[PDB]
Amino acid sequence: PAEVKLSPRDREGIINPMYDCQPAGAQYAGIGIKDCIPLVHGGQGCTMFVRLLFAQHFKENFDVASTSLHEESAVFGGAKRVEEGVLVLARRYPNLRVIPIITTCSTEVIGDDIEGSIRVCNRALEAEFPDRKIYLAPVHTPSFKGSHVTGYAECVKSVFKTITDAHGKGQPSGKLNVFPGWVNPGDVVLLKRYFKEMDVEANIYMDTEDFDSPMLPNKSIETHGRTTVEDIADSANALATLSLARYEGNTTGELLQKTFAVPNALVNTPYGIKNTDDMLRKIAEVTGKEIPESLVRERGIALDALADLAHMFFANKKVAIFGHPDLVLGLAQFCMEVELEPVLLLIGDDQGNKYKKDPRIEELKNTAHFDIEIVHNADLWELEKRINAGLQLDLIMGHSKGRYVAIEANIPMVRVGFPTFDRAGLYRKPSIGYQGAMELGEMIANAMFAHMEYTRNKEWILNTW
Amino acid sequence: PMVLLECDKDIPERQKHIYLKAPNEDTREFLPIANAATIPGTLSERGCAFCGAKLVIGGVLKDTIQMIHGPLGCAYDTWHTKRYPTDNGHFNMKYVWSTDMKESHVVFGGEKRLEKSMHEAFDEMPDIKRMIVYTTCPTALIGDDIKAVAKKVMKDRPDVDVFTVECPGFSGVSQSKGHHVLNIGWINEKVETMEKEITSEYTMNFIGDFNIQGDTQLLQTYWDRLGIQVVAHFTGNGTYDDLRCMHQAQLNVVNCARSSGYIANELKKRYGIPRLDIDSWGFNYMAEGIRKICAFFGIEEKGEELIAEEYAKWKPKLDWYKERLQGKKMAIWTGGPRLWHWTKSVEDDLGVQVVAMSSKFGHEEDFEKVIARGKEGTYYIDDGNELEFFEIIDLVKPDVIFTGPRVGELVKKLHIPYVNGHGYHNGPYMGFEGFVNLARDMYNAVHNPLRHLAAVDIRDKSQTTPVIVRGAA
Amino acid sequence: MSQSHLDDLFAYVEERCLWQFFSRTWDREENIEGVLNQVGRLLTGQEPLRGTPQERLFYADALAMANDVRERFPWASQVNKEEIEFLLDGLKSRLVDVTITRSTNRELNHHLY
Ligand code: CLF
Ligand SMILES: [Mg+2]
Ligand SMILES: [Mg+2]
Repeated sequence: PAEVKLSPRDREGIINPMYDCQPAGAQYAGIGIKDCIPLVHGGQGCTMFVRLLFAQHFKENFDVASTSLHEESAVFGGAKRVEEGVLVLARRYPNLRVIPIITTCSTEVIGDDIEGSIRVCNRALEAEFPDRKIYLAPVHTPSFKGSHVTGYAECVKSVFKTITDAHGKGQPSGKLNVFPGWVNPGDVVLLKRYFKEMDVEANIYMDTEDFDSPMLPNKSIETHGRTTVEDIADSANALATLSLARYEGNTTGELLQKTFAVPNALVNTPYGIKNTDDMLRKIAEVTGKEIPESLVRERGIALDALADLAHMFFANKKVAIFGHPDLVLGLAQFCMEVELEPVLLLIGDDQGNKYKKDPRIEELKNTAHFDIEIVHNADLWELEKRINAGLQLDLIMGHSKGRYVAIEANIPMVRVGFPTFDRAGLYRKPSIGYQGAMELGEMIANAMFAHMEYTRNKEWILNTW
Repeated sequence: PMVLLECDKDIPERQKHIYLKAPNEDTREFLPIANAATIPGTLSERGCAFCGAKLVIGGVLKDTIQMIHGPLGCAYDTWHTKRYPTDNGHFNMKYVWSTDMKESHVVFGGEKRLEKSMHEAFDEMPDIKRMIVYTTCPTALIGDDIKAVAKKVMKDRPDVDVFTVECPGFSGVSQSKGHHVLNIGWINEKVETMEKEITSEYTMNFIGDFNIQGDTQLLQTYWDRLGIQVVAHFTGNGTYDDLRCMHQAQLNVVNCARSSGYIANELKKRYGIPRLDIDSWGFNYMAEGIRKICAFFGIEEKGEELIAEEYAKWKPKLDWYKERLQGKKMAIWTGGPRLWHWTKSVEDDLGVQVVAMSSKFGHEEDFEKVIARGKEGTYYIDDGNELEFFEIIDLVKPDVIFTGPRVGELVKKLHIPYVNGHGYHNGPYMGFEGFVNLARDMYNAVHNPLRHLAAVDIRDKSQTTPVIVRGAA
Repeated sequence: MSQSHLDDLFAYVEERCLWQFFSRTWDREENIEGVLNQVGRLLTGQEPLRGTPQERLFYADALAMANDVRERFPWASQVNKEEIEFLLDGLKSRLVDVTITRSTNRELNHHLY
């Protein structure tokens, strides 16, 4: 009677949305590019609220501009707001190189011709700044489909199309392209170490390491993406693409395969031990480079740590997970490796027809010994309502906008994915890879341990485990 | 004079928005343009009209569904971002609602989607019987008639009451338009649609206070001590139905004249309720305000007992901070009113010199007030943008900036500390105790070892790492 | 001297008071007249008007100003009743000039609130 079931939310409305809309994800893609300021064509909230969201997750400012759509543009069209916004950016930011022009619900409904505005602005910019090149990428992100997950993927693809259209194929680079998806700076730091230890040259798109920027004696601001125009252009010349996230950049790997014959390898997102193992085996396959002893050791240190926890504290404990689809499916697999039982998986957008085909579903169907409900098109009320109706959970894993569900239900909660604003430093802590699996397992245990103390639930047992 | 900053040489229209107050000027010749269109591409701090209606005003209420008719982003974006507690477990902060508009609703209309969402929300939370519905950009563009849908829902569900606001983000130029549409709709439709028991000889509404970190609950300890019944708070720690009773008050006390002056003005026009403007931030300001309220009611002695007690309790701490904050330079980059509520109160009560101020969305009215109260040599900026903020820092070298968290995290890189001028650090900030809380946070922000440590380059052989000695009131 | 006294009163009102900065011309005019008539009564020992709610509110605003003027300005306890009246008439005129006649606030005459 052992069943993994997919079902949609049964309400038309949303209470407590899991994700933001497409333009927010497009903004996130863009802020990882060096010398990039996205221009969000729509009303002002579509920009300012998302800059706040990034400040909540990262505790940093990122630069994004608005076209400031007002009432006259709503009657007559907003092309002149785009055109003005591009020139005002170029004139006031002399080092600016890349402007993704991101549409919103408003500017999709009114049908402004973004590509026509880009032709105008390219002519204007070439005349006014003869020795400068600014890349204007059209990013179509209506908010009434998909989510910030889809918007991220669309923006990455559009930027890559724009820049590679301009530079084409050159000399082979010998490098990998790597699209990790929507991950933290700590995940990027871990991936760079893995490629360094394996002696594999790679560009990570986007390289967000420096989002965790120092406060320096010289008062310098370093809070920027590290991925340059040149890095993106060089993607045409790669040996191969490693795509870690089906829903967060694999479509750019495919585009590069179609356009430039760079072979794309999509692998399971590397949450947990097996998925990391399989990622490293694919890297070895495509590069001919051996997996180093250092990664066998990091793997062994992670397993050693998780073995102190799994049968003692985790076995038979029931977990609900919410977040981006690649993260939810990957964390469900990690959970199983450590004897946790992920009985409720919530994925927050309208992409169910794709999720039903995800091979990780089948990997769960063939392995779980407990029923799993996967709710797609879910909101966070879908979690709260199930708890109120009697679902017994030992743990929630998800982002901070679900915090009150866990607090009020008195269920321990580990903060994963985006945004994680209600704890300190999580953006710096890997979640992927072997060290990430270890860090996740130890967050889970430490959340359970604190819960045992606050609730006086066998709190004396934390001595000789 | 009016100022053309170097970063605005290619947008020189910005000079009419920036005033540097100089000796002997007739300030009537130098009033910034305000409440005009934004320049695209500037990194203006402005938000949208929907924000001003739902996030700022309507969403403060403790017992009301906030139904955002539009795609899900407008809902996501106004959830987990405000600090307005309630006395019912923070219902207002725990939830947000969307009609989850999809492409088919753009094509065919969203009215049935809204109607279904509204019934679902009432079904999911059977204890909640009040709702505000807001339009957003695309639902305005497709012409959904949310007032007509709300009328049908109320007919079908006679135990609910629904209010509607037409506030797409492209309306107006900023949050301000949302304030106006909400205020006028509420007084036109919902005031005097029920009544409550009057339990005091002295009754008032408190208009334009949104309970940031408990401000409203702190002020309520004053009204309870004075024996004044507050018919309605607009909208801090408020209820939908209290707001229906606003016509019953004898007096309207206004703090936020920008967001909420509209409804005070209409209550005076329609019901004869006088409008009293106060400053509920600032120590000596709070005393003036209590004295005015008590003079209106004829309870002067009770006012002087409360003031005396509050001064005995809090003035020694306030003066401790003044000794240490005297001469520090402050910038205030917020919505608008806090500029004119704070510039002279920090000067009087803390000795702090406000050297630069920027208003996201203030009107010319707000600039009249701030320039009247503010110092010579100070910059007064309407609709400031990020590059201007950097240039202003270079001109005035503030010791502390009161602004939102994102800007605070930016200026941290320049070793300038911030206090959250919107949601506070450790509030409340209104009232006598509140101004001490504000002073404490300013003191701990500036006299902070980390700021000194950041300046040391450990590679410089010539440099040592200092220790600083701090204090506490 | 009479112009110094008026300059003192005007600088006090500008930096302290809010009632001259209401949303519309007609409200500024009402408040300037109403508050300052009460101030004149209070500074000359006359019985304040406290009948109607509006009168009671002008009294409340005026009391703050009268008390502050007596505390700040020694001259305000030395000049006679007619001199106080003349100063307050001059102050009304100045306040109308700067808050209405020469204000560039473009909302002041909008018929709707
Ligand atoms: S200016 Fe304001 S916040 Fe912007 S849309 Fe308009 S009412 Fe709303 Fe909404 S769903 Fe996302 S965030 Fe926008 S693109 Fe539309
Ligand atoms: Mg060990
Ligand atoms: Mg003055």
